[PDB]
Amino acid sequence: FTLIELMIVVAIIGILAAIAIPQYQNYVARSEGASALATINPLKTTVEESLSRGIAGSKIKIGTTASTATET
Amino acid sequence: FTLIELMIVVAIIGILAAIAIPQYQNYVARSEGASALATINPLKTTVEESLSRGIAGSKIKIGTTASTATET
Repeated sequence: FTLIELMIVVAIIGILAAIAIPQYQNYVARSEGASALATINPLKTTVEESLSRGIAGSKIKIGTTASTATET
Repeated sequence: FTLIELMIVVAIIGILAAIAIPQYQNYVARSEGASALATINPLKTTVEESLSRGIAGSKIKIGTTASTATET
């Protein structure tokens, strides 16, 4: 081993240790909103169906408790 | 390529892989019944016509075998 190789390696290390990094927060901030609406939009179909069929409001809830001929 | 971009992509993939899916069986179950009755209701007109014209029952059948002055 010599000093030339070691110095060249040290210089190349510092050279590589200079890559810039741009922002990456707005991407996730927008992806979260693009998914929230896509997930909570389809409920309007069920709401309109329940309001136009015959049953009144209030009884319309969320979860997984089966269904019947009165509550949705 | 760096690790920041890859990790952000992996995180956005998992974020997108979270959209909920509501039920979609009652819609078809109701559409089938809404079509069955709509298809098999009009036969009452022909039944009443055949019973009020003069010909008796029994001879009233279904299919596509033409018609005459006795059978419907």
